[PDB]
Order: sequence, then structure tokens, then C-alpha cells
Amino acid sequence: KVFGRCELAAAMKRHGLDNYRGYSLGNWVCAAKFESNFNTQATNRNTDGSTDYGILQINSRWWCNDGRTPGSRNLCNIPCSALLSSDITASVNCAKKIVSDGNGMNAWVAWRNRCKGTDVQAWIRGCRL
Repeated sequence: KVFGRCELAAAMKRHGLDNYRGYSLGNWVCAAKFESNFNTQATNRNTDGSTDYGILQINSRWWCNDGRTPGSRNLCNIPCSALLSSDITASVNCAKKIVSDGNGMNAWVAWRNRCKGTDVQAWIRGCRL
């Protein structure tokens, strides 16, 4: 499923997305924009034969079980398949874990690269919020 921008911001706020750990909604929407471009089914495989799933592209090495990842842990305690649904719950609950694992939002390479130190409030633009 592909979320329109405001519907996703919407969904995130609802899951207590904004200012969570001092990260404003804007940061989250931006992260998802450049991680998966709002597609819940997005997947990227990594050389180390690990995989990134969902809207926030969580890694199978440490966060979810996709089986196939050699030296893997399942810190969120869920099948990587869970992260590919239409409801955001699973991705947001996991993200919450990852965000406070000692690197803030730096965990997301795309956020880091494309959202960090930018006017993120733009991502919440014309949003009935």
C-alpha cells in the first residue's frame, strides 16, 4: 500500500510519531519518504545478504526474523513479513525500539543523508494536523 503524505503523517501521529524522543513528526515522514517513498511493501536487500523491510526499512540482521539472515537477532520479536502490512503498528513499535538504541534517528541512512539539519516542518505541509 502507498500512503498519501498527510495520511501517513496522520497514521504516525496516531501512533505517537511526533516529538517521540524529541523527533518531530516531520522527521519521521521525511525518513519514510526517502527510505521507502511511503510504500509499505518496500524491500532492499544488502550485500551482507540482510534485508530492509517496510516503510521505514527495518533490518533483518538485528530487528526482524526473515530467517535467511546468518548472524541475526530478533530484537522486535517479529517476522519481517509483519513489516510489510498496510497497518503501520508493527513498523512504528519496532522503530520506537531502534530510535532509542543509542543513535537517535541516525539509524536511518536516508534520514541521515536527506533529512538531518533540513526544514523538516515542510513534510507536515497542508496537513490537516
